[PDB]
Amino acid sequence: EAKTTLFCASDAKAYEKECHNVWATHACVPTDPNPQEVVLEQVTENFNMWKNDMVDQMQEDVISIWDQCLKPCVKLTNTSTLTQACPKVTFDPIPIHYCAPAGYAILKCNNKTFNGKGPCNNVSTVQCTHGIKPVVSTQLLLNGSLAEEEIVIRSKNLRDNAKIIIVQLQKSVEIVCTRPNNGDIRQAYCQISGRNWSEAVNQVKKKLKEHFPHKNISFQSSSGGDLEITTHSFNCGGEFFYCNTSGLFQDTISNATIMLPCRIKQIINMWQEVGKAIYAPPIKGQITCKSDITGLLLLRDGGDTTDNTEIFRPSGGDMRDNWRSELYKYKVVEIK
Ligand SMILES: *[C@@H]1O[C@H](CO)[C@@H](O[C@@H]2O[C@H](CO)[C@@H](O[C@@H]3O[C@H](CO[C@H]4O[C@H](CO)[C@@H](O)[C@H](O)[C@@H]4O)[C@@H](O)[C@H](O[C@H]4O[C@H](CO)[C@@H](O)[C@H](O)[C@@H]4O)[C@@H]3O)[C@H](O)[C@H]2NC(C)=O)[C@H](O)[C@H]1NC(C)=O
Ligand SMILES: *[C@@H]1O[C@H](CO)[C@@H](O)[C@H](O)[C@H]1NC(C)=O
Ligand SMILES: *[C@@H]1O[C@H](CO)[C@@H](O)[C@H](O)[C@H]1NC(C)=O
Ligand SMILES: *[C@@H]1O[C@H](CO)[C@@H](O)[C@H](O)[C@H]1NC(C)=O
Ligand SMILES: *[C@@H]1O[C@H](CO)[C@@H](O)[C@H](O)[C@H]1NC(C)=O
Ligand SMILES: *[C@@H]1O[C@H](CO)[C@@H](O)[C@H](O)[C@H]1NC(C)=O
Repeated sequence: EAKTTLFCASDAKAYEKECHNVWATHACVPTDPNPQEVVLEQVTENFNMWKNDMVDQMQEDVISIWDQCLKPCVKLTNTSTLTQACPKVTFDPIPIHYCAPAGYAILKCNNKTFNGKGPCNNVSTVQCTHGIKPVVSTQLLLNGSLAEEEIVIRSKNLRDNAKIIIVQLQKSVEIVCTRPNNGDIRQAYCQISGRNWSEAVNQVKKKLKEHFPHKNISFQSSSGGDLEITTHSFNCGGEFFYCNTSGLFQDTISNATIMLPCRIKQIINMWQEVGKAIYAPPIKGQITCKSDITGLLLLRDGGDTTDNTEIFRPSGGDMRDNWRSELYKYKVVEIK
């Protein structure tokens, strides 16, 4: 159980102008062409997704990616003002693998319902993690991995309402967000199957109810905070989308097609550090991301629930939680 400096590996192509590729060609080595996995027999190891230095390293790398790929024109902090060249770039996240250096291995939990904190009974050793897209978002976790058997609820302590709940879905729900070619260059929309979304919500609700027996599970919109957190926010092709999810986080959801209104914003509250980053107006043309919703970030309301209802609202903002949603099954160990 030691802290070491992981290295990254990817399939980035040197000819590719896409920024994640450009960053990874310099920062990472090539993906392991022949990866070996060794099942450890009759072995139990403790994992803690909430105290895992792998998360802090990924955070540093995504910050480094965004420093190259999403350079704001103006960056404001309470101690600083920066004005700089801010060219548009080609942006589409690629998978990144995190790898143990010599004298260290990465243990991988293979229990398919492991909650991320406690003993794992089916462990194997790997050199590198599977490829993980560094997708930055709030509310909905996009383009990540699915739970194999059932929905998994992950929290440092479910009884602490202040702690984020990471939900991992078993079945993904598609979301297509589009700023059409064109009147209002900042208006966009997402389309999602209400049938599929509603089924996901119902399954997540049933899993939550197992931890709050005799309580009715309600989903509601965020109580307040920055727009990054009160909307589903993500970057699509270099543009910052803010998508209203009032249609999603409700107790009555239609089985028809749901349309979410979105805005593209130039002024964003940064996740990397406290401050504002100001970007140039959106590129021309159709901007579209079709993504798989593979998880949720939820916060449960605190206080006496007079109604016998537990209320859950979408949340996010600390992108370490995004990385935890993928790194929960891994831990770095010193071989000897
Ligand atoms: C979640 O994950 C999904 C994928 O799993 C992401 O969706 C992908 O988004 C990328 C880019 O945003 C898509 O790739 C782009 O596709 C464009 C069209 O591709 C079709 O048409 C071309 C041309 O005929 C075919 O060759 C191709 O096979 C497809 O049939 C391309 O035009 C793009 O390439 C262009 O720009 C690049 C920039 O580097 C240039 O190098 C190229 O020369 C070219 O000009 C690009 O390849 C991809 O298709 C999407 N996948 C799916 C399944 O939709 C989501 O964006 C992601 N969500 C988030 C939030 O990150
Ligand atoms: C800037 O903000 C941080 C916390 O966000 C605070 O600790 C620091 O004192 C602030 N500095 C100034 C000059 O306001
Ligand atoms: C995986 O570990 C969890 C947590 O103890 C346990 O409930 C479950 O039975 C385990 N699954 C298997 C297949 O051993
Ligand atoms: C729901 O998901 C299934 C597969 O996951 C897909 O075939 C179907 O088209 C989706 N429903 C809608 C309305 O898009
Ligand atoms: C989302 O849209 C609903 C209905 O138009 C509105 O009441 C709510 O204030 C919006 N939320 C955000 C964060 O835009
Ligand atoms: C969708 O919901 C309506 C009622 O709101 C119902 O009549 C219809 O059968 C449902 N469709 C499916 C495929 O479940």
